[PDB]
Amino acid sequence: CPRFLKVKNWETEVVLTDTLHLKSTLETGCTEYICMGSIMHPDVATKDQLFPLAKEFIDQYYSSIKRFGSKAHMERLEEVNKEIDTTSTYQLKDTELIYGAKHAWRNASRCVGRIQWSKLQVFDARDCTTAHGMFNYICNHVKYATNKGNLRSAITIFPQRTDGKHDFRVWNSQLIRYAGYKQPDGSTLGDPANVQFTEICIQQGWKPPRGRFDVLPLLLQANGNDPELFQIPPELVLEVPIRHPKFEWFKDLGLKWYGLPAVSNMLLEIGGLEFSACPFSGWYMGTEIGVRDYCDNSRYNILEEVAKKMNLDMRKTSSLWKDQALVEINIAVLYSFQSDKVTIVDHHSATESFIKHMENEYRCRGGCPADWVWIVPPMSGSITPVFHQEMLNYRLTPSFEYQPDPWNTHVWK
Amino acid sequence: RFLKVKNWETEVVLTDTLHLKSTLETGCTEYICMGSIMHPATKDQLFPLAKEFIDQYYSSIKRFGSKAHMERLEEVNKEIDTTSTYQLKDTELIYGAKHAWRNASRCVGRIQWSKLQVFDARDCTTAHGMFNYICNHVKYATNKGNLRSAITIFPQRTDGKHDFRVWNSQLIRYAGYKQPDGSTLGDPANVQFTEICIQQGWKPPRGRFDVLPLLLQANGNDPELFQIPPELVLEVPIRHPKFEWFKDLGLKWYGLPAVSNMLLEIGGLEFSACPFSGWYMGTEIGVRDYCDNSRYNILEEVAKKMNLDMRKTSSLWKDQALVEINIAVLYSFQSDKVTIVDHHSATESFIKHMENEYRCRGGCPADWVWIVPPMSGSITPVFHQEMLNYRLTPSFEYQPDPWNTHVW
Ligand code: HEM
Ligand code: HEM
Ligand SMILES: Cc1cc(N)nc(CCc2cc(F)cc(CC[C@@H]3C[C@H](F)CN3C)c2)c1
Ligand SMILES: Cc1cc(N)nc(CCc2cc(F)cc(CC[C@@H]3C[C@H](F)CN3C)c2)c1
Ligand SMILES: C[C@H](O)[C@H](O)[C@H]1CNc2nc(N)[nH]c(=O)c2N1
Ligand SMILES: C[C@H](O)[C@H](O)[C@H]1CNc2nc(N)[nH]c(=O)c2N1
Ligand SMILES: [Zn+2]
Repeated sequence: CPRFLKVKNWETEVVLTDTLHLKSTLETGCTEYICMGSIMHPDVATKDQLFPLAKEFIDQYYSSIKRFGSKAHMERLEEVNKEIDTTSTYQLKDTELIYGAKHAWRNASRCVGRIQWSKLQVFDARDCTTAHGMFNYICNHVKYATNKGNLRSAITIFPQRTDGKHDFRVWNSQLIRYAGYKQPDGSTLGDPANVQFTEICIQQGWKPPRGRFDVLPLLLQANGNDPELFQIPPELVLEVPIRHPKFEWFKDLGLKWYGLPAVSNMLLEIGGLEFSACPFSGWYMGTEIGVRDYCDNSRYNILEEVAKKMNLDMRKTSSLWKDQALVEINIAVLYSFQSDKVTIVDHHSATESFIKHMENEYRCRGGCPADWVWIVPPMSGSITPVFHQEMLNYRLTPSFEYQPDPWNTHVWK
Repeated sequence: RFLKVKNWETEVVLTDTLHLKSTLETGCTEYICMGSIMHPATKDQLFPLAKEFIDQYYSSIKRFGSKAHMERLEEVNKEIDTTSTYQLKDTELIYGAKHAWRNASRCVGRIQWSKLQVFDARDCTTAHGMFNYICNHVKYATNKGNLRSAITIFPQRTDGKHDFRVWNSQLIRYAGYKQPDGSTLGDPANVQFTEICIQQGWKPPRGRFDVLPLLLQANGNDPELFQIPPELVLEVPIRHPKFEWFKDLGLKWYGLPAVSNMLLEIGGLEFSACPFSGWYMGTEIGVRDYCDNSRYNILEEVAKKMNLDMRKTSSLWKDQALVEINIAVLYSFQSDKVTIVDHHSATESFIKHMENEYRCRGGCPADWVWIVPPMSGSITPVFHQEMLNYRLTPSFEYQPDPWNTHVW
């Protein structure tokens, strides 16, 4: 690879220079002949594989604290090396854990919210042993991050992987999600994205309310044991009823959403260590709710019912009735969250912040990995400043990664 | 190896085998993806490129290995020997031009690819000749509003010193003027080209919708100015089906989108002047050609006349105004019987095209970054469509602006 890569902004003509890509680690999926940039997703590590991965991370940490090559740096290297030799693994210090988690976010090429990356509250849950203890940690996480509507980003980090047979997992994809119920007639009640997980919960003993907005229980696996169900205390689940500043009939749709987006199915890799349970949360960009959660056809799919109440012509697509209704839905979502003093960011503000963040990273870090396909919002893309911004995508470590769904791999006891 | 693409809305999986037939670079590597970067001969190089193209042409007409195929290969071989180049047959020229469109990974309009009218202008020698061919193209493609895809192919590059170039980026564009008080009258994308026309003797009317002259370079000579006869330039006044004040904005656009600055590569030959045209997707006018900050930038006025609260972005006043502008554009073209497609219909057609291509061809190279419309992305079917991007030839390529290379 060449040592400098240039990215241009075609709206502003600003040209930036990336050198950070020289530190990229794993693969993108692309090759010289094919680009897989729109592909969504393109038995543990041995002693020999772990040594270089740990040294690389330790070097990076000590370089970040301006202590590279110091006595403490060399001692930490040797202590890690000894520990890998005699135990086939090692343990991160709390400082390294915190640094690692913040940098996995800083490195998340698909995240538009990264201007916030250094303000992450990291909860160390590596002393957890049981699913009840996981539940306690997750409740405290949710209560802290929710903060009565003044949301704070947070991550809770459960014990790392050992042999792969003792994994901690949150079986939920997000901590807070609504159930979906497949009906005998083919229709779906609630959130259609969640039918499979909902059926699993019912098999594990969940008694479903069978409603439109039923918060799913947590399904929590500790130390490789079978997962266990826990109901989140409903007073910890902050929710926002959706109304519209102009359309009085919009409240009659009976819509609401929860305030806290919290991803719980990803894997945090730090120094070759694998944290298979690391729920993290921030706050919503409006379009995540208003465009996707409500208007995706395979989701709540309310565009038609909003358009009908707006009395648009729905017989020609060229009336753009869908686009009109989509904007009004996203107006209502932002207005409902702001009126209830629950933190939310519109896509204009978020993308402008991300451009400012990206420019600072280029100037201070030598680059900023970004996945344009994900960074550009799902509505009004070209009137946001990221649409015109060329981006380089590459994988830095520490990182968040996808992992298989645990019901596909779990060996039931 | 076979590759799969999933649509996450329908869960349809397609299997791509066609990418195995690509040879040019994408710009990405195993470690860096450049999927959102806009821009990432001799005898000895030519014959393999010619052989490959002849091979795929005689394979496309089910006469691979025929006597006609062998003789064509020998004919081309001898011709590169004695002249350092060769000439395409008419049938080959048409095949290569349709397939360059078919292979254009950034084009959502490719369902039409095999209905392309190909105008052979390889006998052209002067800018007056180019002007004639271009007027005939414009008149044919416009067709009184029933727009027809077309491409006009001028002589191929020879020694790089005698290139044919259309200096305009599009055949029909409005001028942009650097206003002394700071801003820009007309179209701000074309300010530089507008000044080169004035520098070449063009008398600007200095309006908001002044059609630029053609600036045409034949055989490497200095380019020459021509005015497209105005009866050939179909325009649409933009009005709105419900907002009666919208027509008072004074806006109009031309009906014919016609790219004139790209290079057509066929069998190793380079056609540096190959203007091609189709019809508009409405967002091309109404999102980009009006609302880009570096373009006409009329969102504020529309939102103003709509009495929208513009004090904070979270009112989404920009998004509301954007939709109404695009409603008006579609309404206007349709009301004037000028061919236009909305981004919902266009992306539907492209998904159908993709399925067609995977079944008959083994894949379809597609550039998600460019295929997804610049507004309402995820309520179109292409947003949820995984795509593989790879470079097949014949192809359209970018080239440098002539005013950076030409010696006067
Ligand atoms: C603080 C406010 C935040 C905002 C506004 C935000 C915004 C977003 C958005 C809009 C996406 C794309 C969502 C989608 O379409 O699925 C995303 C993805 C992502 N975010 Fe952030 N995020 C925030 C916080 C965080 C935090 C705290 C972390 C981790 C420490 C994080 C890590 C990620 C990752 C890994 C992805 C990729 C998700 C995937 O590939 O499925 N984000 N973010
Ligand atoms: C017939 C109706 C057509 C429609 C609706 C259409 C639509 C589009 C759109 C929306 C783009 C995005 C480009 C941009 O945003 O600037 C595009 C790109 C492109 N189109 Fe099509 N197109 C059509 C016809 C054609 C024809 C006839 C050709 C060639 C024979 C062609 C070749 C291309 C190429 C090469 C690009 C890539 C341009 C670039 O890389 O800058 N298109 N098309
Ligand atoms: C920490 C964080 C903050 C934030 N703001 N976002 C995320 C992204 C992950 C995510 C979490 C979530 F709780 C809901 C969605 C949106 C729902 C779905 C997911 C699918 F991609 C289509 N919809 C957009 C996406 C993470
Ligand atoms: C043959 C053809 C048909 C069609 N429908 N489209 C194209 C795409 C190229 C293009 C040509 C054109 F004559 C006007 C635009 C307006 C778009 C503008 C250009 C600028 F880069 C920012 N906008 C996106 C774009 C080609
Ligand atoms: C940075 C990015 O590559 C650039 O803005 C691209 C993005 N996608 C696009 N898509 C289309 N259809 N047209 C464009 O001009 C662009 N510009
Ligand atoms: C096929 C395509 O990769 C897929 O629809 C992606 C596109 N971009 C996205 N961008 C975001 N932010 N979130 C998504 O879920 C997706 N989905
Ligand atoms: Zn790529």
